[PDB]
Amino acid sequence: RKHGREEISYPDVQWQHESLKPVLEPTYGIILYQEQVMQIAQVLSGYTLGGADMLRRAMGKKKPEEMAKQRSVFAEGAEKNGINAELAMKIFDLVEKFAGYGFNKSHSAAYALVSYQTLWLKAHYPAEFMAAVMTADMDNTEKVV
Amino acid sequence: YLVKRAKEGLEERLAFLFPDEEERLKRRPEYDERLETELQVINQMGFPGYFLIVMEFIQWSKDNGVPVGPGRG
Repeated sequence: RKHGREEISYPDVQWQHESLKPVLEPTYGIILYQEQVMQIAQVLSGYTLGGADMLRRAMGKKKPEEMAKQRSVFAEGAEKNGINAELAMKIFDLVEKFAGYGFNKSHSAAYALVSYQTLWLKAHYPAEFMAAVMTADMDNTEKVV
Repeated sequence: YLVKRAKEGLEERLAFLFPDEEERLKRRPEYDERLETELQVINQMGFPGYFLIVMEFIQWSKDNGVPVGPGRG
């Protein structure tokens, strides 16, 4: 979807809504993150921040009763924002599927910033840094090689 | 004390991130509103001592020679 081999949807061909575009823009309409689960409940269905976090938590546990209630609140919440009910529910099914794999973006990002810093350094002054890389694995002959 | 050092810490960041003052004004409201929304939950949950310990600790180790890793949960 990044390189034009498939049409980009926000998030699915059928089950998409244009209000999800600013949330899903950076990932080409793919629901990748814990935080996207929560932004979809904010934007699509008008959740509070704290109720949004409670939905993502309930998606981790995957319990029977749990969902059943939120499933209803999320239906009439979308209805109240004029977004189609069947679309809202069928998107909820996709959110729930991808929530199982969903990684913590904020945790990934804090660390990814440090990767970018080591990347920039290596590109702009990549001798000292390499020396440091060697020091990190100094005792290992195999790694040094 | 927390509210103060956070609003004023945000003022440093804002001038570093958006050193054009015209843009800082137009981009600013979102941050102030987010700041106070978070500030409300932190204070009403009753953790201000905790946040103070940690912020001081983090700052001191930057001033002196302790690089801190990305991790923060």
